[PDB]
Amino acid sequence: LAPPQNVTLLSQNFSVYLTWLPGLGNPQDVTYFVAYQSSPTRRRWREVEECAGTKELLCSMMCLKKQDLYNKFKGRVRTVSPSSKSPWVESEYLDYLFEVEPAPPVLVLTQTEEILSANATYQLPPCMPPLDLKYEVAFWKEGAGNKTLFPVTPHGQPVQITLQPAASEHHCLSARTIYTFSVPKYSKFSKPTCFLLEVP
Amino acid sequence: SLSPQELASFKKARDALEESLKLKNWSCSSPVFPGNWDLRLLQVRERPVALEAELALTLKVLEAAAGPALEDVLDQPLHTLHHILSQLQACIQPRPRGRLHHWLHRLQEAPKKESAGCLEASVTFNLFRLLTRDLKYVADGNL
Ligand SMILES: *[C@@H]1O[C@H](CO)[C@@H](O[C@@H]2O[C@H](CO)[C@@H](O[C@@H]3O[C@H](CO)[C@@H](O)[C@H](O)[C@@H]3O)[C@H](O)[C@H]2NC(C)=O)[C@H](O)[C@H]1NC(C)=O
Ligand SMILES: *[C@@H]1O[C@H](CO)[C@@H](O)[C@H](O)[C@H]1NC(C)=O
Ligand SMILES: *[C@@H]1O[C@H](CO)[C@@H](O)[C@H](O)[C@H]1NC(C)=O
Repeated sequence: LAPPQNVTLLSQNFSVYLTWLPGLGNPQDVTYFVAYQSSPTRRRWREVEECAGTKELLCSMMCLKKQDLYNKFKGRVRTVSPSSKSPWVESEYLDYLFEVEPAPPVLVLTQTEEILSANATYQLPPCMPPLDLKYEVAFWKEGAGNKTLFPVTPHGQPVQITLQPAASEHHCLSARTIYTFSVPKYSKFSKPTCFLLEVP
Repeated sequence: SLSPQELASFKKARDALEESLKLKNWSCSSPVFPGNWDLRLLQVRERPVALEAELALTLKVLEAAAGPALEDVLDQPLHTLHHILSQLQACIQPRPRGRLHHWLHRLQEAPKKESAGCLEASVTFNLFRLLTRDLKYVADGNL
């Protein structure tokens, strides 16, 4: 059996995944088995239960038992059929704190009088290390040339916007996450949430 | 919190230490940091004490590792560690036993029973969890 190809450990939305491509030899209804390294001070390849014999070309590698996201670790995949097992193919190391890719927040909007508050929230993997997330809110009139950007704000705090009573136009908000460990990582801006402003 | 530059310099040192470990034996007879070590398992009053003990051990091991080959890359990291240790000591106000006593005992014994390679590998791989997780829990209940 031809081993999986282009075996890659990557991060998306705060999580980690292993992906790959089928072996050079291209039999069918072949399955795949996946494993990961545990912590460097108690290392052992462990299998990912849910990916065992998968026919998919990826595997979630987040919040695994005995995983240590504070150090490098690799995943490995092999191709398997009844008629053979391929050799293992390892990924590069992935070092979560320095390579995780943040998702945009989901903004929660409340309004009181002339103050509109836009508050970031996130669905975070339960094992995630406590990252310092901040976010940057963009605000604008639908179709307008320029946008306004509010000061970068810590997860935990809302962004406060003063409304103009008479501006009953369709407006729009969006935000991205800034995650800075040793170098700033920016997520994309979230999909705009839009609404008709009305003060009284 | 720790600035991007402090964190970049820790990473450079952590990677250089990990490299040097590929070329020695660093088996440990017992885990230097107990496998379940986690300040969130301790009472708020106990957390600074645990944090201090791992910090002092970390400093002592990395200083002994800081030979002519590594002294340049370890200089910022040691300076930062000293400063964290001093800030922490300034805030530490001074019959069955629990996890805190057991863990301090394991830390205290490690330098007596284990090889230098073992102590270096153990503080090296514990370093970013110390800096990002343990330091954070303590800074919640600061006193
Ligand atoms: C804006 O949204 C954020 C969430 O993205 C809110 O911050 C979160 O607020 C909740 C409610 O108080 C906090 O929950 C609790 O956490 C504490 C700390 O462990 C715990 O003792 C309680 O049992 C409860 O689980 C949560 O910690 C906090 N998250 C943060 C700050 O990251 C915030 O309240 C919202 N602001 C608004 C609506 O103005
Ligand atoms: C696939 O892997 C091969 C071998 O390393 C490489 O040459 C090629 O650029 C990769 N392409 C994709 C799409 O992964
Ligand atoms: C991102 O991850 C969280 C936590 O696992 C999940 O609940 C959420 O649905 C994810 N969001 C996206 C855009 O897939």
